[PDB]
Amino acid sequence: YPGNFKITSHNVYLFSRNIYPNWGQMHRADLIAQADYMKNNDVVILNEAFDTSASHRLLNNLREMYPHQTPVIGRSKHGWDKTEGALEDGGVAVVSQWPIVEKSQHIFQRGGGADRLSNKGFAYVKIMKNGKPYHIIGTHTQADDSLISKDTSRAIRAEQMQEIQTFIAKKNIPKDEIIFIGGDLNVNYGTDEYHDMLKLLNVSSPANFNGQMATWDPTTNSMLKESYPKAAPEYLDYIFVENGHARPHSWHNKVLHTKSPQWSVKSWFKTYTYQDFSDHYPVVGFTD
Repeated sequence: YPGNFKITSHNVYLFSRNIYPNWGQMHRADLIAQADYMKNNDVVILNEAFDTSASHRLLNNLREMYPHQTPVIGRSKHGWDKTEGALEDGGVAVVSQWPIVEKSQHIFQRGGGADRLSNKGFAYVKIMKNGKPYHIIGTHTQADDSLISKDTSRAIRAEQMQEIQTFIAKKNIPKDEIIFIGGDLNVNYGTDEYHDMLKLLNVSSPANFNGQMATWDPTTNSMLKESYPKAAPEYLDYIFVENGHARPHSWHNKVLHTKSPQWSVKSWFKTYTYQDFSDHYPVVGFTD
């Protein structure tokens, strides 16, 4: 204990097809669920599963491997043990090959810019694996927005990180049980804000961490080459172990740069062809 526990987190970039109809959402819901990186996990955390149909499709495709699932947060009170804490849901779901004995959602109380149009938050699950409990918080926090200052987006993320810690404190989870916190934290590795995030979530950097990677990379990602070709690569997606609770000897993160099969979309008269599952790369968290 925790043993050979493995979590993959992927911000899958499934925006509303009503607003962004031509980004391959329905097809990528198949490609992602068929990909090797989605196999052999204990738990999978999804982010940006916003589009109603594509997200339903993806979660459905994932049922074979991961039958125990939460709803996407911020849709309604249905399918949750508890709800606490907008054109759109929060885009976060958690799926498991292991039974879920508790699941609740918490919608963030602060938000800024375009993020105010979505019920962003976090999902909490308690799963049982072979007689042993595992606690997983999946989340997707406030982004930097052109129309809000970086001080403002930093403050909002700091408040949202506190929402997570307040929930964990209130939960009174036994210290001999492990808590994971993962998803797109929207804090770039190795910055002052990264330092502070460690304190606010009460976590440490995974072992032998390689930050030279980028989980959001316009220099390599075919979808970002189109939309943000000039932006600097960032490292934004993490899976952490909480420090006040049980820990493995070794906890690691690895960014997976795997390309998807080629896929194409049309907009007006023109064909656009891509080879990525999402604009973010998936991250795998594992004990050594």
